[PDB]
Amino acid sequence: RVEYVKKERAGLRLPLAAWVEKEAYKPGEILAELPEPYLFRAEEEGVVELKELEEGAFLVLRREDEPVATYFLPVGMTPLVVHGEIVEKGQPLAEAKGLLRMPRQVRAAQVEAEEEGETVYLTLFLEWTEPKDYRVQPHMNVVVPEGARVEAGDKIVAAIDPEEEVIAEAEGVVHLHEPASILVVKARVYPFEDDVEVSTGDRVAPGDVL
Amino acid sequence: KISTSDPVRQYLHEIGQVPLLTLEEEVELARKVEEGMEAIKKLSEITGLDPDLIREVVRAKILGSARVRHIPGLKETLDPKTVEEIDQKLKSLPKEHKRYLHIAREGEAARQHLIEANLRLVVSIAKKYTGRGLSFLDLIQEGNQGLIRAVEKFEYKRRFKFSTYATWWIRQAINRAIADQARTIRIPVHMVETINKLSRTARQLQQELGREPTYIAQEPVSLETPIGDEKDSFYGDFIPDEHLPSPVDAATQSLLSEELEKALSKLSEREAMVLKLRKGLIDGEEVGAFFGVTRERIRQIENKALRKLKYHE
Repeated sequence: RVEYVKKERAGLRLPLAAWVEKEAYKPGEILAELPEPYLFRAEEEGVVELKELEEGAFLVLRREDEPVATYFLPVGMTPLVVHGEIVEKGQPLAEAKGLLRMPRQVRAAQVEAEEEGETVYLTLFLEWTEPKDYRVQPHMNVVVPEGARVEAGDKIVAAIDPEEEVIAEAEGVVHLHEPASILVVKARVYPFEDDVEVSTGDRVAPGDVL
Repeated sequence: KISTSDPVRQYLHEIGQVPLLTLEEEVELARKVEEGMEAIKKLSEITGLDPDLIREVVRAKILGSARVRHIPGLKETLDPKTVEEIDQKLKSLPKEHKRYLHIAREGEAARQHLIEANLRLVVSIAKKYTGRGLSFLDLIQEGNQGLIRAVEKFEYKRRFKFSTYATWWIRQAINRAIADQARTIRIPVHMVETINKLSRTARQLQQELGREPTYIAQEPVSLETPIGDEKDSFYGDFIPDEHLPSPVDAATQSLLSEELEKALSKLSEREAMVLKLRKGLIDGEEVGAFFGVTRERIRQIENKALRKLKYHE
């Protein structure tokens, strides 16, 4: 599995006086509490677009083709598909329920707040980990361990023919699903990071330089 | 106990612990072997040492400790004191250069895991050479000499697997030695399947024809055998002799050989050598005596050669 943690930056509007923004809030973490209701102006108009999530929903608006609006909806807001651009008349009719979201697989880090009146436009960081898998053949070699990231040229798996080997894409966390069997060796794991060792085969207890 | 089943439960027990997965496990080991192949070559450049010297220091440290001192070109060297000098000069080469070592170790060690797992192949190859002239343990060990001699050569790059690549070399060392150590005399490589081929027409005529018909091979009887009424005599006891000195041997061939080369060189070498070596070097023939002339001129020049050779006018 390759997780390509793609990133974007989207806005939202809150209750001004209600303390509803904390930095100790990570994926699957709280935002805002109990404004009955929300209906305020996210002032823009554009062609309707919506993209799916497990628990979430973006709304992008391309008037012509430029991305005029990018505002994310944490679940607990009642979306409507193709409404709004009557006079740009506060379409973001995302109903503020008594709970909030809390995006479990997408992390909410940075924060920015311009304060006025009833609401604050917030701009943050959005990284959702895309689970995409590959399948290795008998003649394919896993050059990558049980979890590490990767560069755009940082080849992952080598096969017999240079014809379509598993080349590296944009950065992704490398996890492994299906082994062909499992070794249970009674041993001791000793990780190293910086410098070089004594090779496989020799005797140690505790020996010298390990 | 009796050593028929012991080599079997000795083979089939690590071949039962490692019955190679036909692609994953088989191709993994062949790669590491070739991984260790080139890593040793690259270590031979960095250090300035023989490649087979390096492969052999690896072999000694993998098996723990042994006294198996032999190298092509070099027969011996101080083993237990110097292999560790070699292992520590390897501890000095940096991070870039020690990984060749780490791969060279894992590669030759996988070479043994490769072989040790593919010996049930040898069990069923030598099983079709049962009554051939060698005991069944001589056969497997000649078969295990082939599967080892097939590991130097295998190229996993070409996709055909090792289970069918080694059947050839195994059946090549078996048929190597059956032609050697089966009878007392070192028999020709030829006469093996010439004797073996009459033995499979004799059983395809004796099946039916009932006759024993018309138109350098026999089997030794031991020296001690109770003759008579299964009594105490041994058969060497009734052999008196023909003579002791065995003359006209050395004093004859000494004249015989030197007076040959005399006339042999006094006529044209293209003449005299055509038969010197046809009738005298390997075989015989005259359907192909000819290095490139008609079957009629060779008979022409052959006979005419001898005649001026016999008597000169």
